Amino acid sequence: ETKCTLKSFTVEKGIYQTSNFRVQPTESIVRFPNITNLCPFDEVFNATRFASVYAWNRKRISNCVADYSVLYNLAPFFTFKCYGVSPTKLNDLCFTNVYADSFVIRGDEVRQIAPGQTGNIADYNYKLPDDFTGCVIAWNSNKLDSKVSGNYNYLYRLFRKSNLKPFERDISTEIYQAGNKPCNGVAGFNCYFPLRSYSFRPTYGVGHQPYRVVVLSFELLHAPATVCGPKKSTNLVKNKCVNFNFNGLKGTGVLTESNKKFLPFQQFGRDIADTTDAVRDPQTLEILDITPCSFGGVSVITPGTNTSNQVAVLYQGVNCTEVPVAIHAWRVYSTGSNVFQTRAGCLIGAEYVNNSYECDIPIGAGICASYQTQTKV
Amino acid sequence: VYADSFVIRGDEVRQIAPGQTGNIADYNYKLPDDFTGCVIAWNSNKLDSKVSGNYNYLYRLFRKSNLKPFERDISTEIYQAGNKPCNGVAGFNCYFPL
Amino acid sequence: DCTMYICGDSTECSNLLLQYGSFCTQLKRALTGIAVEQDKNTQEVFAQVKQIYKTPPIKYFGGFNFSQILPDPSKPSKRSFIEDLLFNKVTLADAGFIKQYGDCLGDIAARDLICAQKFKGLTVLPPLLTDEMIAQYTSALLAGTIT
Amino acid sequence: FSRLDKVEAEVQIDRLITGRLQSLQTYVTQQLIRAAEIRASANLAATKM
Amino acid sequence: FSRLDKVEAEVQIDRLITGRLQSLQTYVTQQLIRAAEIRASANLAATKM
Amino acid sequence: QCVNLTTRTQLPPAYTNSFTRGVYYPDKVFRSSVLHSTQDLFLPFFSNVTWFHVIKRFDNPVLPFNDGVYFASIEKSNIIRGWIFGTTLDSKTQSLLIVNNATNVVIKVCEFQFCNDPFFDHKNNKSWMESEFRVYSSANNCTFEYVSQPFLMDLEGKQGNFKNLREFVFKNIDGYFKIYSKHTPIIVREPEDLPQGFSALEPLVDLPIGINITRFQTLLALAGAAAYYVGYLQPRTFLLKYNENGTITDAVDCALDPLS
Amino acid sequence: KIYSKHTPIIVREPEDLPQGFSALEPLVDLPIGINITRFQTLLAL
Ligand SMILES: *[C@@H]1O[C@H](CO)[C@@H](O[C@@H]2O[C@H](CO)[C@@H](O[C@H]3O[C@H](CO)[C@@H](O)[C@H](O)[C@@H]3O)[C@H](O)[C@H]2NC(C)=O)[C@H](O)[C@H]1NC(C)=O
Ligand SMILES: *[C@@H]1O[C@H](CO)[C@@H](O[C@@H]2O[C@H](CO)[C@@H](O[C@H]3O[C@H](CO)[C@@H](O)[C@H](O)[C@@H]3O)[C@H](O)[C@H]2NC(C)=O)[C@H](O)[C@H]1NC(C)=O
Ligand SMILES: *[C@@H]1O[C@H](CO)[C@@H](O[C@@H]2O[C@H](CO)[C@@H](O[C@H]3O[C@H](CO)[C@@H](O)[C@H](O)[C@@H]3O)[C@H](O)[C@H]2NC(C)=O)[C@H](O)[C@H]1NC(C)=O
Ligand SMILES: *[C@@H]1O[C@H](CO)[C@@H](O[C@@H]2O[C@H](CO)[C@@H](O)[C@H](O)[C@H]2NC(C)=O)[C@H](O)[C@H]1NC(C)=O
Ligand SMILES: *[C@@H]1O[C@H](CO)[C@@H](O[C@@H]2O[C@H](CO)[C@@H](O)[C@H](O)[C@H]2NC(C)=O)[C@H](O)[C@H]1NC(C)=O
Ligand SMILES: *[C@@H]1O[C@H](CO)[C@@H](O[C@@H]2O[C@H](CO)[C@@H](O)[C@H](O)[C@H]2NC(C)=O)[C@H](O)[C@H]1NC(C)=O
Ligand SMILES: *[C@@H]1O[C@H](CO)[C@@H](O[C@@H]2O[C@H](CO)[C@@H](O)[C@H](O)[C@H]2NC(C)=O)[C@H](O)[C@H]1NC(C)=O
Ligand SMILES: *[C@@H]1O[C@H](CO)[C@@H](O)[C@H](O)[C@H]1NC(C)=O
Ligand SMILES: *[C@@H]1O[C@H](CO)[C@@H](O)[C@H](O)[C@H]1NC(C)=O
Ligand SMILES: *[C@@H]1O[C@H](CO)[C@@H](O)[C@H](O)[C@H]1NC(C)=O
Ligand SMILES: *[C@@H]1O[C@H](CO)[C@@H](O)[C@H](O)[C@H]1NC(C)=O
Ligand SMILES: *[C@@H]1O[C@H](CO)[C@@H](O)[C@H](O)[C@H]1NC(C)=O
Ligand SMILES: *[C@@H]1O[C@H](CO)[C@@H](O)[C@H](O)[C@H]1NC(C)=O
Repeated sequence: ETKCTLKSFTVEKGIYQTSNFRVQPTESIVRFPNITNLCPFDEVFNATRFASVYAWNRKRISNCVADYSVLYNLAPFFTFKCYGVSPTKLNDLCFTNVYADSFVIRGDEVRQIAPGQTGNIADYNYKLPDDFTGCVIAWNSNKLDSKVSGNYNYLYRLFRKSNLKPFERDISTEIYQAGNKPCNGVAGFNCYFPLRSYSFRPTYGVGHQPYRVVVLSFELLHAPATVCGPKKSTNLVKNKCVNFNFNGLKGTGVLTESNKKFLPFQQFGRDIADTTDAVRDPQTLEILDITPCSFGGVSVITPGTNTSNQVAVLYQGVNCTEVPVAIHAWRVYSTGSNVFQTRAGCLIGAEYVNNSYECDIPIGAGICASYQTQTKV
Repeated sequence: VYADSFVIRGDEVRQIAPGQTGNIADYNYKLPDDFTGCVIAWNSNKLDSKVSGNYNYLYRLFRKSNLKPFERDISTEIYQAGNKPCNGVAGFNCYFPL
Repeated sequence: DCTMYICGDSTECSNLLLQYGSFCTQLKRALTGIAVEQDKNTQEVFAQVKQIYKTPPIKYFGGFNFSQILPDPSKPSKRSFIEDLLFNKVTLADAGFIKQYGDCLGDIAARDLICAQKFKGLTVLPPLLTDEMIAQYTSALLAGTIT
Repeated sequence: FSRLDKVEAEVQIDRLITGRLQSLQTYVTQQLIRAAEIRASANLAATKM
Repeated sequence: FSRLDKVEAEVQIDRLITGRLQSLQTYVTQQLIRAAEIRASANLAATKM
Repeated sequence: QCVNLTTRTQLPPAYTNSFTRGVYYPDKVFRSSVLHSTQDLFLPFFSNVTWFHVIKRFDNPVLPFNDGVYFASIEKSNIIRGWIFGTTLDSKTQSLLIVNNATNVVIKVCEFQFCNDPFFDHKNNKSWMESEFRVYSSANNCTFEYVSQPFLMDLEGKQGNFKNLREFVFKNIDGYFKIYSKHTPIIVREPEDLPQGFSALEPLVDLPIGINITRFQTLLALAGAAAYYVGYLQPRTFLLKYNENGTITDAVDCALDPLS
Repeated sequence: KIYSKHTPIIVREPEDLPQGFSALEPLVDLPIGINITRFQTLLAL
């Protein structure tokens, strides 16, 4: 290391400072407040009755933590689908607003829900915008809602003078005209009530049995976020060096219990040097010190390389009991036996003796080192 | 001078720039941070689309991990998004990846 | 440690700093050149006598009372009464001595500037000659002239 | 590194490398001019000794 | 210059112009400090003569 | 309910010197036995705060909210009910209500067609208990909503006529609304107003309201004898001392005088 | 990436790897584009 630092093969007699000793983090640790209130999936998906696709419902998810995966991993198998976003990103993301739209259809207009689409359910009652971000979640409700009489109370709109706007839902039960002559009263030639029931019974086939449907239609990332995803956490170590995150404060260090007391609202603490040196645990509230993982300038003592390759090491400002905790799992000076505590730091690889000579290599604090014939073969 | 070639959905041409992220960038084709070179992209619908749908052009939907720059993965193994081990061709949230 | 000062605890920042390179070494050498000079200064001022003189046990000098400037055996450090006055007057920052992690972790680290500066890669080093060794040379000079 | 890619980050970090390296080089320069003064005093102290 | 265009190459050159000019300012400062220390020795040598 | 009463007594509003008050903990951070400088919005020391006071006298005027505000009252019997903040206070645009009845708090960002003269009758609860609601007549879009257990805890054990002082700082910044506050038991003065001496304000609550705000108003019970003061924050450098326990124990308004 | 060297040597008996120094020259760079986590050697009988 001295030869590398001086960029020469031959090092003259002296003490040379080199790369600083620094113990490395054993692992990573992450801490986040153990999840607060969760968002209302048991209302959106585990309702007693859903709206019809003309009657399609709108609900706001706000001031809560989203948990997309546990909703999918509840006891029923339900058929999740997507149109235009990374589904596995969402747990790892925040939203300006989270809006759910909820309805019932048969198994064949399930494609008409997507943006850019056309056909009766795309055109007259349920349009998504042609820049939509999100995914579509449905299941065959044939185990629960399907009735052998016909459950006919689930209707759909099938006519509209115009194609309705994205998120315009039309509730106007106005008689619709397919003839050029005007439709006065409730009925006439080519005059129509613009909706019709679905005949759902447990016998209706694939494409024709009942499906409960939800769309998630969120706005995201650009403006202050009302809902985020679930934020993961590990157990809470102590006295070992680690890579740490608390609440998105990112550092590296040794966690320790502090007897310093924060006020109720302070989350991190900074030293006189204006950088963090303490934090409160967000799951369990306690005040933890952070110490940057231990270190100390390494200076190498050598006679002239023209005379020997034996060297000694000073760990500047280190107490000799600490440096063996830097076990590498270069490190041969760890074995010890020849170790000495100077006021300048811990010295290893040289023997301390009572024969007080003139100085030769200056270690500091009244200590000098020399290469000599130690014989008071 | 190694010349790379493939086809993609035109909206995702943004992802082929170096240091990007997204589906094709993380799960099948990545240029390194230190990339030196040039990208050229062009619509080829006149020579690659068919009105029946030309489903012979394909992409990857899932992967264990984000690949290394200029790695190439032609595995056809099923992606187990389900928790339990998922032997053979299919199961609850077990995906054919292409 | 130029690296821990510039780059707090980051291998990636340590990769970036390596494109500058020889600047860090040039600063480290320049501070080392100063650190060596402090010892030369102290040697040139105090180490002028190659022998460590002592006064005889019977302190008499024609009525002149050097007992206030000579060493006192009752103190652990051999400083004079006037030296041990002067040592109260200057409030030194980090007199070289060890910090042992019984101290620079916990209570004292909540308010000690020296324990703060250490963590930012800035380090004070001890002089080669201790204040007990500078007392010895200063005694040798004083005992020489009064005899 | 938290909010930026490799190519924007290695530009923002070039400011933090530069500004800290200027701050250290300033400190070393003033230390050298202070060392020259302390030395002038030590040479006077040895001359008076 | 064998690799970039004038409207974006000049940012790469501008960093280097800065860093090289900074390294000369370091050298000339370090020479002015050593030269003051050699003078301090020349005026001492002139006093001993 | 809403009825704008004719009984209004117009008078020139008084002023008081703000001695040393209106310092709040500027950030979510611990520091101890240190002197920390900040640039932030603070109430300038020794400013003319405006002084308001009720008796059969009554005064609920609307005030500007330019850059952010300090409010404090010296009181008995919880005569202040809360505040209204917004730009029009008439459903033409949003407004924020923060108020506390006999039984809970509510904090609500709904279009609220404000009454010409809001109040709540109680008269020390001499003849009746909470029943009135003279604050709004309509409520259009109630975008944000929050309810909680009743706030403003009294001093324990009591002492004769012995008031309590409640300090509040209010600010809108980067889409978030910031409340900081402090309660103190205070030995009552008789001619004098706003007690000399120092203490800091802790951050109470933080809320993502995002609205334009331009003016605010103080909701008061309906005799009583409440008095309060209002001041404006300004951008100013400040020096805060933190003690070894980590409390802001003393402060200097950096621009007050050449010594400061 | 493959780098390699040839060196002809006298057969010292009980010990291993002739103590001494050479560098290896760059042989080839190859666009193999694939993960390697395990390798094997091919022998003759
Ligand atoms: C040289 O100068 C010395 C300083 O004046 C002087 O020592 C001083 O002598 C007096 C008298 O002995 C001491 O007075 C104290 O004596 C004892 C000390 O325990 C007390 O019980 C008494 O109450 C009284 O306070 C001074 O304390 C002492 N000062 C010091 C610094 O030792 C020497 O005597 C002088 N030398 C000669 C030869 O006279
Ligand atoms: C005065 O004190 C009242 C409580 O003592 C407090 O009433 C609470 O007000 C909220 C918001 O208006 C009500 O919210 C619930 O109202 C119905 C319940 O069917 C639903 O439509 C809502 O979704 C919501 O669940 C609370 O019900 C009500 N508290 C209780 C215990 O009933 C007043 O708001 C207080 N007034 C002021 C001005 O502070
Ligand atoms: C910093 O924070 C501490 C907690 O708020 C505070 O400590 C408390 O101080 C009082 C007054 O000294 C102590 O009161 C008791 O003192 C002794 C015991 O040491 C008894 O004989 C007395 O009769 C009395 O009960 C508290 O016990 C003490 N609390 C603790 C936990 O130590 C400090 O005073 C605060 N610092 C400042 C400057 O106020
Ligand atoms: C995290 O969850 C745990 C329990 O799930 C909460 O810790 C409990 O706190 C209460 C009140 O102090 C104790 O009585 C329990 O013994 C604790 N339980 C455990 C498991 O330790 C904790 O409150 C939650 N986090 C937050 C921020 O509230
Ligand atoms: C090096 O570290 C050890 C461990 O902290 C110190 O040993 C302690 O010293 C004190 C004071 O003499 C004793 O009360 C303790 O009982 C000792 N503990 C142990 C485990 O030995 C030692 O003093 C330190 N030396 C220096 C110079 O820092
Ligand atoms: C309270 O009095 C004010 C002022 O007289 C009323 O405000 C006016 O009300 C009339 C009648 O509704 C309107 O035609 C005017 O345009 C209003 N002018 C202003 C400036 O507001 C207010 O309506 C009265 N409100 C109540 C509840 O009595
Ligand atoms: C909040 O309420 C306001 C007032 O009722 C709504 O403003 C009207 O909204 C309807 C329906 O979109 C429009 O037809 C009107 O032209 C709007 N009038 C005005 C003056 O704005 C507003 O849309 C509502 N917003 C939300 C998010 O609920
Ligand atoms: C749906 O809600 C009911 C209670 O209303 C509960 O018994 C049931 O377990 C819930 N189902 C799911 C899948 O959460
Ligand atoms: C190094 O030491 C050898 C003897 O071991 C001596 O012959 C040689 O001259 C020395 N080299 C230098 C550069 O002094
Ligand atoms: C130094 O001498 C003392 C006796 O004065 C003895 O106790 C000690 O062990 C000696 N140390 C060494 C290393 O010889
Ligand atoms: C404070 O108010 C009084 C009027 O009541 C006025 O004379 C005085 O100059 C004012 N001072 C400031 C700084 O506003
Ligand atoms: C109010 O806010 C809107 C958008 O937030 C902005 O367009 C408008 O200029 C603001 N007006 C005032 C008076 O703040
Ligand atoms: C190589 O395969 C191993 C074993 O599954 C895996 O851990 C590693 O991430 C893979 N690396 C690349 C670049 O494919």
